[PDB]
Amino acid sequence: VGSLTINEERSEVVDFSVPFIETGISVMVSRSNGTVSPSAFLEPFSACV
Amino acid sequence: KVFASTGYGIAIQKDSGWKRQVDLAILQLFGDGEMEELEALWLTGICHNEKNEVMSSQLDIDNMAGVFYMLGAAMALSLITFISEHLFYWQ
Amino acid sequence: LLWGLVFNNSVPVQNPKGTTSKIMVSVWAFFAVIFLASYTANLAAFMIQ
Amino acid sequence: EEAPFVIVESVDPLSGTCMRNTVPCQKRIISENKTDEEPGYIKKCCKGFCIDILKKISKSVKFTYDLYLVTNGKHGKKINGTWNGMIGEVVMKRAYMAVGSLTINEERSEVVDFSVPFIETGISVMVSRSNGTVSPSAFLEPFSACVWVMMFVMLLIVSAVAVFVFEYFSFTIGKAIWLLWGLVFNNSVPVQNPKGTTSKIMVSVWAFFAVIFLASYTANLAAFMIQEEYVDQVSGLSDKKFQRPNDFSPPFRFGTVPNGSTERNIRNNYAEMHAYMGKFNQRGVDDALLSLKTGKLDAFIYDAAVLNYMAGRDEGCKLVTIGSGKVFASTGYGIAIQKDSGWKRQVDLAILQLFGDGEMEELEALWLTGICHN
Amino acid sequence: QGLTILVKKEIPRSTLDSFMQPFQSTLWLLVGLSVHVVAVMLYLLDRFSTLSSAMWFSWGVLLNSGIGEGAPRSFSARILGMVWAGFAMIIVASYTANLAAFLVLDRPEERITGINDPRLRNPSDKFIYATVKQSSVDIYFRRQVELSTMYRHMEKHNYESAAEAIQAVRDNKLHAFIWDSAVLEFEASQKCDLVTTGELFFRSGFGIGMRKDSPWKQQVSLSILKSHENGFMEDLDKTWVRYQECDSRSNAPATLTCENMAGVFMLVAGGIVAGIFLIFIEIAYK
Amino acid sequence: AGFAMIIVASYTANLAAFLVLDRPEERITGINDPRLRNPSDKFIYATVKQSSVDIYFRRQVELSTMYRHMEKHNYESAAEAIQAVRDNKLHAFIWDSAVLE
Amino acid sequence: ICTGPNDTSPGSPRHTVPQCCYGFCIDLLIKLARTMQFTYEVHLVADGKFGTQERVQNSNKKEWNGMMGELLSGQADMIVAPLTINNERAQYIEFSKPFKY
Ligand SMILES: *[C@@H]1O[C@H](CO)[C@@H](O[C@@H]2O[C@H](CO)[C@@H](O)[C@H](O)[C@H]2NC(C)=O)[C@H](O)[C@H]1NC(C)=O
Ligand SMILES: *[C@@H]1O[C@H](CO)[C@@H](O)[C@H](O)[C@H]1NC(C)=O
Ligand SMILES: *[C@@H]1O[C@H](CO)[C@@H](O)[C@H](O)[C@H]1NC(C)=O
Ligand SMILES: *[C@@H]1O[C@H](CO)[C@@H](O)[C@H](O)[C@H]1NC(C)=O
Repeated sequence: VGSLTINEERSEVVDFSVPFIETGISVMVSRSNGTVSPSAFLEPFSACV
Repeated sequence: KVFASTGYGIAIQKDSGWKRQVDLAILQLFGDGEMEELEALWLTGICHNEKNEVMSSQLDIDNMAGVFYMLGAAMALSLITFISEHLFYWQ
Repeated sequence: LLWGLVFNNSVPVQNPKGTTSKIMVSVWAFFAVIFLASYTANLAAFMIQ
Repeated sequence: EEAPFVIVESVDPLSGTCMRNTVPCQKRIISENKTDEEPGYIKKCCKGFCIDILKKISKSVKFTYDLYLVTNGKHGKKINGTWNGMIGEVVMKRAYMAVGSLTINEERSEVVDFSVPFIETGISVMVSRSNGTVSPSAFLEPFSACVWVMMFVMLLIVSAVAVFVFEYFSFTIGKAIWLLWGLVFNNSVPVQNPKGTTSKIMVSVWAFFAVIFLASYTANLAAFMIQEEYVDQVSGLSDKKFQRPNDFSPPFRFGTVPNGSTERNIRNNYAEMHAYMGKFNQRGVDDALLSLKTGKLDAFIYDAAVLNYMAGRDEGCKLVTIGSGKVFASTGYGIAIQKDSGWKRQVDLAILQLFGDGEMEELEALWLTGICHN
Repeated sequence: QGLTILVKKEIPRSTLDSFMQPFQSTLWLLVGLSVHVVAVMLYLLDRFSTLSSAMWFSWGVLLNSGIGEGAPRSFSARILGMVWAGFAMIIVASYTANLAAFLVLDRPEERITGINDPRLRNPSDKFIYATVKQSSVDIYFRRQVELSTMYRHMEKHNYESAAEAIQAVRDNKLHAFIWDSAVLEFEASQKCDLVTTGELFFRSGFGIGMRKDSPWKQQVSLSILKSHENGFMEDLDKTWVRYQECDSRSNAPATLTCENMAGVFMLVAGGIVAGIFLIFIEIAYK
Repeated sequence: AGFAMIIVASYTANLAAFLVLDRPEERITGINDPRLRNPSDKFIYATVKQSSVDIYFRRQVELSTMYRHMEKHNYESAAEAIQAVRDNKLHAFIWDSAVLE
Repeated sequence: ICTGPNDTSPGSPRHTVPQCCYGFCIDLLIKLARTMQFTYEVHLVADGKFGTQERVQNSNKKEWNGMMGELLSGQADMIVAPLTINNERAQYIEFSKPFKY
């Protein structure tokens, strides 16, 4: 027990139970700042005005 | 955005007539919501929130770039107009 | 003139004499104030979400 | 049968069935006079909050019990040196000990005994929620005074500079102040313009100050117009509003409930006010509730915990408690015991034991909570 | 009453002298150039189809005032200046907007906690949180074994008395102290740096303590209960418990007085001094 | 003139306040929302009969007050339920994600 | 192709009309087939309910309506659909590893 991701290569030399919890491959990245649209000024109106 | 998606698990050497028992057991557990409490007791933390907003500032950025572009548009259109006076220098 | 009025009339311009036009341009400027104020409010909106 | 403590309900008509959580709860007295009226055993089953704590106790002190509802009176205000109500049903030794909801107080506390209390409580007030308590001084808010005076002196000094520079470069105070002020204030005003490059530069850069100033100010005002405070109006029974009832307004309406404990308190500290209240009795709770929704009733005075419940469970997520729970006539609920059972001690130590293990967290968080809790 | 926590609050970064705040001074210079840019483009468009004035004209258009009497003589500059003014409005608006955004939206503060904050279930270095030895708090902890990891982790710092603990948290020696309300709240209302936190635990109450059954024990009980109706008890509070208040709330928007506008007030005076000798040299050109 | 400025400012401010601050909305819930622990009239919340959802409920007796209170409305199939909640016949439907989302 | 019922209501012509089925799982099935060398013929279930374990006959027996019924009685031999996992179901059936958490 502990933590063993399931996958093919493993899954034929031993067996496996039913899984606990979702998981998989993902990504982490530091957090930037101020993602304000470069079109902020044109934002608050349609054209019809 | 988990994408290569699977689960954790529990290893068992081949073909122990147990395997079935472990299986039915853990499922039984999922029944009674205990994998709520365990989850909420260890795998949680502060900062759990969807979105927020921070006081950005000091914008020498692509926005004002677009604005200045709308500006220079003026010089463009102006020069376009300019020559038109030459046209009536002939009429 | 009228454009300038809409836009926080920095600009200088000669003024139309005669009560008719006087009234007209005045009420126009009334439109101007509302317009500008609204617009600023909306921009202040977007700069929070 | 008080609302969120001792809920009652009838069995599924199948087989006396109910919902294993509850316990049998017959009110084996049926009120009737035309026939002999042998006390009819109409089995029902109750559940709630108080009940659970009853159950846990009983298990931990190893006894058994049945329940037995009540008929005449509800909480027994004594009358003619006589106790009706459940206090009755325990003083005349027809029923051994009472639970449910009984505020503690002197008059009671000498005819029976009492346990250690569960949960804070007492007398408090409910009142519908107004709107827009924005300060009548909002406009003057976003500045101190020092801004304005610093402005003034800047005015004077720059005006003097206009005098000192305008006379020698290449009609000043009669106007210059006027001009500059106007400039500060979104210069609607018309005014003659100072010719000469010196003053030109000066006034220009001054206006630069102007723009910043105005913009800032507006921002700050927009700030304050987002953090209101909804300061409630009545502020505790000591308020004279609750003392000069017909005097200093179109009079209020101090709804109450008779027969209770609270009433028994009021009529011992402000009999004058009790008089004016007398003509607004609201039987039951929901009566007053609705009457409070629709203007018939102005503000309401009653036990606390029942209110801190009925609040957080009303669709319009606003009713309110007046001072964010300014419980003032303060005591606890409890458990009645007829005099001097050598038990009393056991019950006591038991409930305290319970407070130990935080179960009066879970019970609390399972019943006495609601949405709109903010 | 019951138990709560307390912990030193951090003072908000409401910056006043930050006047140039929303603009990343780079951009300001960008403006300072673009202005003359369009100015010269103007008088150029003038001379072909008023060459020092247009400078005045533009700077006016930006600063809403100070007007000369220039104008467009051409047709081109007409459109030029029109859109120029448009630009101007856009600036000043945007500036206001972002100033507002900064001023109203505060930091996301996380000192807030509860009791189930994991940050108090799995301690680390950075969370020593003691209490008063031999005190009822202790008894509540140890006999709730499910909390044991807390319990033992705290035992290595437990203090001796109130004043000890409070004076401690004044100086960040610890991070969190955990005690009962009708002391902490009075504290946070009198002293002015400390603040309570989320909800309670231990709905207990204080109380007069007797021996085993000295008779008039029973007597005294009655009296207390009476006092809770003549308000006499209720009276004593204002006399002792809720009289001193540091106005205290959420992070409230705060009026500004002079820590900011001085930030440009000074600029004012500067525009003054320069002027004078410019005057001299102006005469020089003369 | 001072007065004038005060007006126009204030007006802008309150327009902003209105435009940005929205209603406090309470449709949001969880699973422990008491409003799903002590039903009333105004909360019928069904599911699909003979469906795994059912099995999860009944065998968790601590939820029984929910369970039985729901049994009197349980529907027949997805389309039934969805087309139902289109028209406020019920208030809340409770099912699995990779269909609802 | 997909042989199914016109079971718009109890008492229908029950005419087992052929229709055509398609989408996600069908795609999955096809991939499996073309990698697993067999043939197949789908057809919708009798009733429409997934399946649970209920006593019937007013005797001591409990059977499954629903899909799993036609899995055990032989009418079928593999279920491909949005079928949940559980406990009871895992008593009488085997489960491949999951394929969408
Ligand atoms: C206490 O509740 C009783 C309800 O039992 C109310 O009292 C009166 O109620 C009795 C009971 O039927 C009637 O016989 C009397 O005619 C009622 N009016 C009187 C006594 O004036 C009332 O809500 C409370 N009791 C009192 C005395 O106000
Ligand atoms: C965001 O701000 C931080 C500090 O406020 C600093 O690292 C830099 O300005 C920005 N960094 C990133 C990664 O966006
Ligand atoms: C009390 O009741 C008795 C009869 O039981 C009656 O004679 C007496 O007048 C009553 N007095 C009061 C004050 O209720
Ligand atoms: C508050 O608003 C409501 C409806 O929005 C209405 O009753 C009235 O305008 C105000 N009432 C009170 C009690 O403030």
